[PDB]
Amino acid sequence: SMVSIALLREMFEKMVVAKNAELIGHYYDPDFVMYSDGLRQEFAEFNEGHRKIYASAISYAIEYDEDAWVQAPDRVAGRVWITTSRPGEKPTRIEVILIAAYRDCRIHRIWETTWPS
Amino acid sequence: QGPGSMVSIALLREMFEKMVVAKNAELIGHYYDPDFVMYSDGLRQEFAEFNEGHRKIYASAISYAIEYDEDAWVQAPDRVAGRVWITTSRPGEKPTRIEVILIAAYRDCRIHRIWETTWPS
Ligand code: NA
Repeated sequence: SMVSIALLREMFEKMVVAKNAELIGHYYDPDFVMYSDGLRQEFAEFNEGHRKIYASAISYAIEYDEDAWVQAPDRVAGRVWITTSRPGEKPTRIEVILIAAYRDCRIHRIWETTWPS
Repeated sequence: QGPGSMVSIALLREMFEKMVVAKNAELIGHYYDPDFVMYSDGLRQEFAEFNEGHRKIYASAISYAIEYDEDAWVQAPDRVAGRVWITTSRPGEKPTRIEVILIAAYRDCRIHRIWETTWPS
């Protein structure tokens, strides 16, 4: 496989599912910018926002549409379902189509849209 | 690998320009395979419905404009991902701008699958 897809999947497992905010600076470049559903967020705000939510009672599960992966040098696109659970609530499933571009094996840009928003 | 396997960005752009912006329904079967399926914001649509629906809308007063995020492309053999904005206008209505992130898988230079999500929905 290509390096980018493997790193993206590792980030989703070890950072997101594990809610490990100490790995944000491991997987994401200091100049990272996220574009998501009309919002633009640079590294510092992405980092602080994820530190706060990972400290909450939420939990995450992640799965992928294997048929949708696109992989190229320093780039990957995929179709991801993120299922979020909170104590006392029904889980909610969000579909994300995302493009990730890497610099020196860290995520430098993500562009994503989600359904529902 | 055939020549078309490495030019999916160019093929997708040509489809947006000559099929969508030009509203040319005769090119639907040229750019899309008969077993094409679209997934868009949770809806699945097959070729027959995609074709008939676009034949009807292209005969209407709608117009389309396309903007590309030229920094967001991913290109691999028989595959492309990108980020575009589609703005649609109708007489007497404010234009509507939709961001689309899409993945297209090709087979023999025709689109076989699209998976996309949009903002707003
Ligand atoms: Na074009």
